[PDB]
Amino acid sequence: CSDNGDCDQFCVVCSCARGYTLADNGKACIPTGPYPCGKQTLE
Amino acid sequence: IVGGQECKDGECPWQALLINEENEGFCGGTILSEFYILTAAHCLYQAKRFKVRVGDRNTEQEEGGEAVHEVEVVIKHNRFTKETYDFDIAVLRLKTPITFRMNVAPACLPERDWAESTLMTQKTGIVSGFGRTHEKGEQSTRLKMLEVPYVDRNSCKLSSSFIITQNMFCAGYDTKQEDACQGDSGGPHVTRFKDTYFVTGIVSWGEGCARKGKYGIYTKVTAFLKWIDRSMKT
Ligand SMILES: O=C(CN1C[C@H](NC(=O)c2ccc(Cl)s2)C[C@H]1CO)Nc1ccc(-n2ccccc2=O)cc1F
Ligand SMILES: [Ca+2]
Ligand SMILES: [Cl-]
Ligand code: NA
Repeated sequence: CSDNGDCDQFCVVCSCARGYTLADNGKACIPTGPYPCGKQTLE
Repeated sequence: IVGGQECKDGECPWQALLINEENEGFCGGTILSEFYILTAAHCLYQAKRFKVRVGDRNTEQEEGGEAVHEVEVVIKHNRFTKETYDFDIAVLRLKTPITFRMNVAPACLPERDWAESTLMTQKTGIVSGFGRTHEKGEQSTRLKMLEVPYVDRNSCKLSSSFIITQNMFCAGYDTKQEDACQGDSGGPHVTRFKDTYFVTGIVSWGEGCARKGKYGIYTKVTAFLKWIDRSMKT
């Protein structure tokens, strides 16, 4: 895990925080709702 | 916050503000979920009764997005003591759930081992709050944020009049006049990894604010990830 395993969040096996699912690629993280944790909010 | 700048709309959405029965802010907090706020245990010693305000960016004007929440349960770390300021963590369960919206959204809790190896090793984190803009001065009417470098634990120990424990880490600047200050404690310290902000600290204490040869001291959230977990599930 030492480019972070190419993972968008947690780390080879990537994973994501609550309110996200790992994308098909298995590296990116996709928010399930409009206000996922840890994202600045957009108007 | 001494130095730094104002949070723009949506920029510091995990900020919460603990308000006393005068309706004045006296501590920050971090939104963890619709029901939970993370704060410092020492904050619980100030107002006997307090509420939580979310979505506020300017304490002088009521703007859309502000909401007030009553606290149902206070979960303060059993080992905190003002003798040491060690274990300076608490979780608040709110009576009613926060509605996430513009300027109101939780910060991510990281996984422990990954946080230790990946976040705590980042160059900087971001601290925010409504506290004083100078050590002796007035609290900020506007929500401020400040980028603060992680500071080496040994350099910090040498700088500190008091013991820096494993449940603390240091951040900020030796001489540059930027730091958290009175009124910011309890509030967020978050670390951006790629596109996501993870809660890494709780503003805890400092010898003054932005003093030459002194740093900001934060509760190390990685040390308490299981505790936070258990606290949110009880
Ligand atoms: O008591 C104050 C008073 N401080 C707090 C404001 N500074 C801050 O809150 C911060 C600066 C940087 C951060 Cl991060 S938080 C500025 C004066 C206002 O009176 N500061 C301290 C200093 C030291 C301690 N402390 C540390 C370890 C063991 C015992 C002990 O007492 C606590 C404390 F709150
Ligand atoms: Ca306001
Ligand atoms: Cl002091
Ligand atoms: Na300093």
